[PDB]
Amino acid sequence: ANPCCSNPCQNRGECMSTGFDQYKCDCTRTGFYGENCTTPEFLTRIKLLLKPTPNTVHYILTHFKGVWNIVNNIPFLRSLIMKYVLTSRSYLIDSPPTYNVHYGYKSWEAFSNLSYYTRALPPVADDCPTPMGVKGNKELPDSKEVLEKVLLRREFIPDPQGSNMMFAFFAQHFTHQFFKTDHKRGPGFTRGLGHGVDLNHIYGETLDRQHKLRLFKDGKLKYQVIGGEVYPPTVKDTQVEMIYPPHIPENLQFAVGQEVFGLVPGLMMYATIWLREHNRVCDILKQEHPEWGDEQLFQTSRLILIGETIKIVIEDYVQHLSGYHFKLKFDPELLFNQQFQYQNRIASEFNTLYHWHPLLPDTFNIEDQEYSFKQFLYNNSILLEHGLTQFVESFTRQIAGRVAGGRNVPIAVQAVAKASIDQSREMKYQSLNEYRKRFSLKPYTSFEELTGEKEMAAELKALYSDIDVMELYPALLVEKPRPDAIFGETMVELGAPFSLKGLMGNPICSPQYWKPSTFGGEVGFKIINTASIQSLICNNVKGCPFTSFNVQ
Amino acid sequence: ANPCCSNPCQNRGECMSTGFDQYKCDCTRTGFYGENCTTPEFLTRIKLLLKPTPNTVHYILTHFKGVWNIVNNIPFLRSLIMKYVLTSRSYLIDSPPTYNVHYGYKSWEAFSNLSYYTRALPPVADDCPTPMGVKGNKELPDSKEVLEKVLLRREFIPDPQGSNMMFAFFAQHFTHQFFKTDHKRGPGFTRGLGHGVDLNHIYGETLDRQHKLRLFKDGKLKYQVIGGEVYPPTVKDTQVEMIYPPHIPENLQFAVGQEVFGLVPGLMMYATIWLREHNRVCDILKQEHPEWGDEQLFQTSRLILIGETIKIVIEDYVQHLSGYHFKLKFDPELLFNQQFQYQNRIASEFNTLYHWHPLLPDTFNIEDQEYSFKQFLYNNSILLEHGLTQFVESFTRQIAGRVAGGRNVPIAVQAVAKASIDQSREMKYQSLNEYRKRFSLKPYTSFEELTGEKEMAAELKALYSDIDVMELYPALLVEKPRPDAIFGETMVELGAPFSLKGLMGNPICSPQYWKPSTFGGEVGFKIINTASIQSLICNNVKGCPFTSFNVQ
Ligand code: HEM
Ligand code: HEM
Ligand SMILES: *[C@@H]1O[C@H](CO)[C@@H](O[C@@H]2O[C@H](CO)[C@@H](O)[C@H](O)[C@H]2NC(C)=O)[C@H](O)[C@H]1NC(C)=O
Ligand SMILES: *[C@@H]1O[C@H](CO)[C@@H](O[C@@H]2O[C@H](CO)[C@@H](O)[C@H](O)[C@H]2NC(C)=O)[C@H](O)[C@H]1NC(C)=O
Ligand SMILES: Cc1cnc(NC(=O)C2=C(O)c3ccccc3S(=O)(=O)N2C)s1
Ligand SMILES: Cc1cnc(NC(=O)C2=C(O)c3ccccc3S(=O)(=O)N2C)s1
Ligand SMILES: CCCCCCCCO[C@@H]1O[C@H](CO)[C@@H](O)[C@H](O)[C@H]1O
Ligand SMILES: *[C@@H]1O[C@H](CO)[C@@H](O)[C@H](O)[C@H]1NC(C)=O
Ligand SMILES: *[C@@H]1O[C@H](CO)[C@@H](O)[C@H](O)[C@H]1NC(C)=O
Ligand SMILES: *[C@@H]1O[C@H](CO)[C@@H](O)[C@H](O)[C@H]1NC(C)=O
Ligand SMILES: *[C@@H]1O[C@H](CO)[C@@H](O)[C@H](O)[C@H]1NC(C)=O
Repeated sequence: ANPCCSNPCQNRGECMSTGFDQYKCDCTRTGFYGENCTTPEFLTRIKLLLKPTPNTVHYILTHFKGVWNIVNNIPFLRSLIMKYVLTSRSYLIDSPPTYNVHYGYKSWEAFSNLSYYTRALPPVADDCPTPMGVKGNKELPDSKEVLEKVLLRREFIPDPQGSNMMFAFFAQHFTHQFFKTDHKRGPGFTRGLGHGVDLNHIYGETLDRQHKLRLFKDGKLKYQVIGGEVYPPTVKDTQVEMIYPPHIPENLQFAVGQEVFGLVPGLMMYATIWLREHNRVCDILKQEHPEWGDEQLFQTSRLILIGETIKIVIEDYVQHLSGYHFKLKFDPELLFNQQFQYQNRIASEFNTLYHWHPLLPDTFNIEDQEYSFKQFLYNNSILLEHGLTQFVESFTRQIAGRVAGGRNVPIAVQAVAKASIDQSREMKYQSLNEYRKRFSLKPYTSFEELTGEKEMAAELKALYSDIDVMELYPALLVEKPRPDAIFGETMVELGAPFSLKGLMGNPICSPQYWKPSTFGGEVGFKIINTASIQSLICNNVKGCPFTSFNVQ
Repeated sequence: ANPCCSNPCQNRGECMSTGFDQYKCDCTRTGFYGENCTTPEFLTRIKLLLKPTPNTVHYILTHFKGVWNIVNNIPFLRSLIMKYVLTSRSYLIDSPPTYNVHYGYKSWEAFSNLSYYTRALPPVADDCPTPMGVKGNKELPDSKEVLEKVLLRREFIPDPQGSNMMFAFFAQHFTHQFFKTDHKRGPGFTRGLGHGVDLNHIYGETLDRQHKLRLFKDGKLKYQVIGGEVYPPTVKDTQVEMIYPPHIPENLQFAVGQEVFGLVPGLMMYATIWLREHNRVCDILKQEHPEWGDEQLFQTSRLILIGETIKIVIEDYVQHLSGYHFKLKFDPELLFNQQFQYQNRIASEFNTLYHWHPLLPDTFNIEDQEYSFKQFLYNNSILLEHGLTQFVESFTRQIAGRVAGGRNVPIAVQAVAKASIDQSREMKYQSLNEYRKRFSLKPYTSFEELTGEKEMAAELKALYSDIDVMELYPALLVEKPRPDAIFGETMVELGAPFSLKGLMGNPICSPQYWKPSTFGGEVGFKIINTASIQSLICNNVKGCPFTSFNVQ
């Protein structure tokens, strides 16, 4: 019924109904005009001939390594390239945010209600003839059928970029501070009201939780010493709610910021490392400021760890997955003379694309042992048995799975991969091609072009009929990877701008925050600016074991 | 004890303790260096020798009528000048925000907790020897004494600028959407989580309250007809909580967005006008979009009214209190190529300086009647008796009281003016001169330079002894006003930046919002852009009576 169901507005034009069977396209500031904002202005014609494709740019960043090695060693040259890539990755995100699962038009409710994930593309209206709007059939192909045919893992396909379990678990741990779906409400709702990197997965979402986690001495978090090693406190000791199955003994119910971090020992490992990191910084700050109270030590350390997190995420985590020869740089100063909004809102699509479950192995290898999922899940005994050092050493050695390329979702979490598909439909996601146009990519003209092969393509062809009906979530997982890369084109081009706004949009990056006195002075500022995944592990894990996000 | 108690760091440098009896100034990006950030850098002396004083600028804006009349009728020039005021007023407010009542240093608690008012200056530390830091006596002079001797009104002092009661009530009605102190928590806490122009004073702070106030047909608000006139609904009809003395009959308990608006017929006047305006826009929108449902009609109307509000606030309200001959202009497009943060946090000091109770007359004059405060307060019968048209005609004629210049606070609200003193101290506000310095104003060298006279001046001298202990709030009401103006220098120079952030920081002013489709097309857009206090009253008040913020 709705005349905007076909999404006729192109180039980010906005559709608005003007009657029961007529629409209008607001082409304001798009660089295009006409009934569907398709005919381009003069200056835009120039842009479209001067800008290279993402793949073109990806090739350059992944080749000419000898050249990039020269760039990386000339500070001013490195800063200027980083400056460019920063601002080029910026025009794509609505900030302040716009739509959400309940609002396909901008509303104050959509802007003001922090309980919703935001939305890169508005939902397909409820009164549309087909799930993707007008194209395709009345009902979408069976999620089970999609899942079993092109997503499930036959045999393990290792990531060619060599991502390890330190990478996979860091990904899960890091992202789960802002991907926290409130299932009571629905899939388009979040419990992470910070909408970014606030480290609530360490400190708790609410004040009441943070206080129960706090020692209230020297600014530290409560902790216990098992054997001679520092571990999170228990639920029994702190009364902070954690999600554990009932058969788990009270002495193994470790209590941390995020309620769900008992699920995986790989999560608990990072929670443990970061807990030690917080208290280590507390000692450093106390030594610098013997006049400080508990509250200021706690607050300042938190700001520093927020800083370390952003640093490590950009210069180690994203550095690895990007595969770029260019050496990325965390430096808020690069934005101080640029137009940029120091705020962020977590997009539902960011959450959806970040379901990187194929990363997981069939078994978890920690020294001698090979644990299955059922042995691993909710088992913190394993962390105690092997200790932090063995965990880091083992995780650094174990290869993770490829995400794109299709058929790599471990069977153990098949219900999750299915849920991602159904909840995407439930939230009325537009099609894959709709999202590609929205992030300035050319739409796939066939299923074979998407996969880069033939068997999965034909398998999808018979399910979806039309390529413009292909769904976003299954696509990125089945998408033809870049050469020897973990991710395909759509994954990177969607995830990058979302991620940037997450890290860079943090208030500590704003000019009035990014100064030494914010962070207790020069030594605290130095902690943020010299942080790395290796230093994080080296300062808090006994023996200073080597680590990286890739297999050596 | 705290070595930063004396506020040693100048030019917006940040003080930090480096021990028990030592400190350090963070001069980052201040344009100054040295121990106390006082010796200017080279480029800084230029700026200092090239910028005029606020008084110099105010002079030029309030004189040369003839020249401004030419500028006003050259859209190019007018727009160019507006852009320049817009930016010259936007380097003063910390955005994202920083300090609050509980945090004299930056912390994640102060940033993320939306229940606090933010603070333009950090609070004086608790362990400081004196309320102002180190200057003055152990205890501040009796607030009752300061109240009586320099604040309370002897006889009514009219505003030379000719501000009327339409202005006074508009100031009270408008600002009370973002000045909503949660007295359960303390004076440093707000109930206005939107922290700006969200029109919650019409639609309610929460969803539950909003839905109770809605008619759920044609996007409209609930209302009743008394006589032949449209009034807000009642408490029995909507079940929304209102504040009313127990003797108020049920049929007079009017339910509006702000729970306190039933205490003043003046407030109830604007609540009624704005309620009518919303429903009016619903009629227009439904006509344009017969295919739209109740929800979209309501949300779009709300966005349009927010826009109308900002438009009227800038070009009528602020236009009048400014006294500028230059025609101010509401145009978000003027910021699009500038650096500007589309966000806002309501400062405690903005709240304090906006206590304009001297505006209130001794009696409220509606036609033949002259009501006292007792007769006026919580008396909605007065509104029903006379009607809206007469309210408008009368309040347009009645002069408001001068705010600066001392001794003009009506006795009926002496407890209010005193509370502003007590609560300022309770919130550990820094001194007047500190705030002047903070906002690039030269410190007053004597109590007589502050007041411009001698009797109040000496009166304050015997109370505060040193002018560097003069408190912010009483100073604003006792300050030497600009020539025949309602306000003094300090009032305007603190008020402007805060007010700007509040208005222009609204999300509807962001590039992605400021377009026709956001407001239902060119027609809804046109309602914002042609809005005025006169058209607001003309469209919604029977007989379309003349109105302005100035006595004719
Ligand atoms: C042993 C390892 C893992 C297990 C058992 C697991 C299992 C699950 C389950 C059951 C859910 C749905 C829970 C719910 O919605 O309440 C989920 C969601 C999710 N998973 Fe995993 N997962 C694992 C590893 C990972 C990894 C390595 C990533 C890397 C990015 C990841 C990304 C996500 C994301 C982004 C969500 C959505 C979370 C939300 O919105 O609340 N997971 N996972
Ligand atoms: C008949 C007229 C008025 C009366 C009886 C009145 C009375 C009061 C009272 C009793 C309070 C304290 C409320 C509380 O502590 O809970 C207050 C606060 C305040 N007043 Fe007024 N006032 C009037 C007019 C005005 C006007 C014309 C302005 C112009 C700006 C104004 C500005 C304010 C502000 C900004 C607050 C702080 C509000 C908050 O934080 O909740 N008032 N007034
Ligand atoms: C915003 O800050 C306020 C002030 O601390 C927080 O309020 C307190 O909450 C704790 C329990 O969590 C109570 O014990 C205190 O009495 C509260 N303070 C009061 C009543 O002034 C509030 O929790 C913060 N808001 C959020 C959302 O964290
Ligand atoms: C954000 O929007 C959600 C969705 O409407 C609101 O949740 C509804 O709130 C009402 C109360 O007014 C409840 O009756 C419903 O059960 C809620 N629905 C869902 C799906 O949760 C929520 O109240 C809004 N948040 C704010 C702060 O206004
Ligand atoms: C699946 C993902 C693909 N890409 C990701 N993120 C980036 O590509 C990305 C960042 O996250 C980012 C962070 C800080 C500054 C700049 C960048 S980036 O240029 O957007 N880029 C590498 S996540
Ligand atoms: C007591 C007050 C004194 N001044 C006030 N506000 C202004 O002076 C002011 C605005 O509020 C504002 C609004 C929108 C755009 C620009 C301006 S302003 O230049 O900061 N100015 C007149 S409030
Ligand atoms: C209007 C109510 C006046 C408050 C009563 C206390 C007055 C004490 O104050 C005195 O009042 C006189 C009156 O103008 C002034 O001449 C004095 O300077 C002042 O000190
Ligand atoms: C605009 O889109 C409609 C609907 O998809 C299509 O039928 C029409 O041909 C397009 N018109 C123009 C001028 O591009
Ligand atoms: C949990 O892990 C421990 C590791 O010591 C293992 O012995 C045990 O079998 C596991 N429990 C389950 C239920 O798999
Ligand atoms: C800096 O300020 C302190 C505190 O007011 C003062 O004692 C000191 O003399 C100042 N130092 C300089 C170099 O101005
Ligand atoms: C209420 O207002 C009426 C006029 O409508 C007035 O006569 C009466 O005195 C007022 N009530 C009080 C308690 O002052």
